[PDB]
Amino acid sequence: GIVEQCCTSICSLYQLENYCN
Amino acid sequence: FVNQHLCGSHLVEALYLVCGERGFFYTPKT
Repeated sequence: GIVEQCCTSICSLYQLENYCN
Repeated sequence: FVNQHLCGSHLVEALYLVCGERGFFYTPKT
């Protein structure tokens, strides 16, 4: 989930936008 | 701001700025 993708590895806009409504 | 390790409030704030009026969901336990 978001922690694995953005906290323990380097985040990206692409992945952040997967969590927008 | 996006292209780094983002944890806790730092991640919430990034989601807030990126997602804007759409809002977002923050689910740290998946």
